[PDB]
Amino acid sequence: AYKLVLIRHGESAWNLENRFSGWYDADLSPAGHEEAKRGGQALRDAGYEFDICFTSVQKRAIRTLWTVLDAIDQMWLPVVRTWRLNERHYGGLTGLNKAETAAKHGEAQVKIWRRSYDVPPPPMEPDHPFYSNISKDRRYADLTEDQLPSCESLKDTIARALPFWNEEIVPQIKEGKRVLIAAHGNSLRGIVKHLEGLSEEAIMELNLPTGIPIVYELDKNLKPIKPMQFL
Amino acid sequence: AYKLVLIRHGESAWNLENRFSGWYDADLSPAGHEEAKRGGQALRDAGYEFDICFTSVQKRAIRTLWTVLDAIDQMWLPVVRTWRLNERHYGGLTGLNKAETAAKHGEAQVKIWRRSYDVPPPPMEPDHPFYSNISKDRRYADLTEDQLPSCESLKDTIARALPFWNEEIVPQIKEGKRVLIAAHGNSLRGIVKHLEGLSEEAIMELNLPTGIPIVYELDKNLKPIKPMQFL
Ligand SMILES: *S(=O)(=O)c1cccc(S(=O)(=O)Nc2cc(C3=CCCC3)ccc2C(=O)OC)c1
Ligand SMILES: *S(=O)(=O)c1cccc(S(=O)(=O)Nc2cc(C3=CCCC3)ccc2C(=O)OC)c1
Ligand SMILES: [Cl-]
Repeated sequence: AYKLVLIRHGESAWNLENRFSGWYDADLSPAGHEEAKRGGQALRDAGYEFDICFTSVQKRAIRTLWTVLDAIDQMWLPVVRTWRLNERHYGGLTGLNKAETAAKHGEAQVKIWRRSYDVPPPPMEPDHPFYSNISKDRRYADLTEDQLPSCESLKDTIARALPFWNEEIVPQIKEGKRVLIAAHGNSLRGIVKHLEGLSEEAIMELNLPTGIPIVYELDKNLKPIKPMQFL
Repeated sequence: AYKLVLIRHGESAWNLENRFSGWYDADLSPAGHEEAKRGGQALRDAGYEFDICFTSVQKRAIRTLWTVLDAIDQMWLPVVRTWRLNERHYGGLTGLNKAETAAKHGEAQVKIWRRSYDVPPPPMEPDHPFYSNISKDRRYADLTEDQLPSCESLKDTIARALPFWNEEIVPQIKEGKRVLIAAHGNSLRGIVKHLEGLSEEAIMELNLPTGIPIVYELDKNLKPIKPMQFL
């Protein structure tokens, strides 16, 4: 029955500095752009077609989608952007590199934050160097005070992604529309967890490849009939 | 006063081949892409901010928009695509150059089609080389038999563009959303004609520059308080 394709964007400008990006609107790096080109070419070679695309409000996912649509000659497709598909919000860690994070927060907290499904990093406070840049960005002006995160656990990220999946994407799939979702590793983890009924342990061990189309075949109940395949 | 900005795309691949494009989905030329970059930088330098963008389903306009959004750091804006902002459908002239057009159709008809507001070019028939490429493109699959043009006069083009202006663009302007329209000379002519109440001869004498932001200041009735100005 249904065919669904996911793609995770590749490397960003702040990956080049080993800095936590989260909601900071870092562009794709040159390598990340190349990855998006390769994924688009793989979809082209296999003859994939879509009817609607979903992405975040972060340019590294948007640019990945743009690159894929260019490659498959489907630049005319409707595109829907939502903050709900944004990368996980890395709170006060935003902008820090690994050494600054270890020095400021210590080895024990970092290990907990890294391995935990439901413990968030510290909040991004108003004196944070990127607070004005992110929390006062006008693209989030329509979020409620409670919807705008100061930080997110993976559980938090999944919890604000799945309402968009249920309310906006699932109805498209059930109408037979061929959906492409270009987003971020942690927002895509929420969709995979829901589709496959994966455990918290399993989803935290799932590292979706970047720039590689992830293909699902779904039955009438949107249940996968086979494991995810990589193009 | 509301601020509305229009931009017309620049040179296409088929401009360099001196071929009538119409609904053929020709990409920008490199020079047309650079034009869009300069228009984007002019908007950047003037500090322009938008809230929603409209474009056609033709990549030469979509790419112009993409380039402007990149230049002004507003890739996160919602984008709506519609066939109703497409270039005029040049019918059977699609793909021909000036000499082939004159030979097949004669100087008298060419003069009429070029200076006329309401006489369409010949229809694109099912044996036309680009018939399947345009008329059976699935991006138009939702148009009714009656809506799918085989050709368009300027009057026809304006007649299917202004319903989109009223259906989707006017409601945004009324809510105070700052609109950017990236489209084609003849579909933008429909908006200019409507806004300033120009005659058929005036709109046909008006040549909108490519790559130059065109700025309207509109009163509460969406009526221009002064004529369009170039940035
Ligand atoms: S996230 O998926 O967008 C992201 C960004 C940057 C690095 C990583 S990592 O590969 O998982 N390494 C890592 C993650 C963390 C986390 C704290 C909050 C949640 C995740 C801490 C430390 C490290 C690291 O590698 O230590 C040196 C994931
Ligand atoms: S149109 O605005 O997209 C377009 C494309 C290419 C060339 C022109 S032109 O400069 O106006 N010359 C031209 C136009 C036409 C038309 C037939 C249908 C509507 C317009 C016919 C002939 C010529 C030409 O210059 O013949 C010498 C516009
Ligand atoms: Cl877009």
